[PDB]
Amino acid sequence: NEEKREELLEEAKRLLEESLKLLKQAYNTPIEIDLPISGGVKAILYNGKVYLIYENGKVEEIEIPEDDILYPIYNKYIETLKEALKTVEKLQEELEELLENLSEEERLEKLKELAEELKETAEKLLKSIEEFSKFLEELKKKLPKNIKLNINYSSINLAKEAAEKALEASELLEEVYESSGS
Repeated sequence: NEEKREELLEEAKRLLEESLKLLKQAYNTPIEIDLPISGGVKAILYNGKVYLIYENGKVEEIEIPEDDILYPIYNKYIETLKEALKTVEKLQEELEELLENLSEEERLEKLKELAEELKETAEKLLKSIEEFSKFLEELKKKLPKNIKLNINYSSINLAKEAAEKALEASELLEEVYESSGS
């Protein structure tokens, strides 16, 4: 049955690599929003900064006051993504060290710890994603019928797929832990 455990562990490692990749891509991917009644201006959200890019090619970095409704939600999303990136990289390093390596029961405990932290991080990320998506959908509802907002959900979908892959890896690690501790 150790071969089954090996298959599950390597699948979890693969899913963790994929999760880290998708998380870095999501952090790199900016949130684009074609602002309305502005002469085809696009509001780009990148690294906690807001940029207006005009059709002619002008780009202005606009500082958003801490009081606007968008700043807190977007910053919470950014910070959750950043913290998830750090946590996932830490857990990846720990799982690699585990696979390389003392005490089988301690390794079972370590796998349980890894999976629990992975699950918590994935669920917090999904929670932040849901909050930000609800905010954006309400923002688009607060608009006239003719006026339409075209948002590029690339980063949000990347983050959601990454959180789901992390959850899958966590549940695979949990299967390993259960089938081994018993």
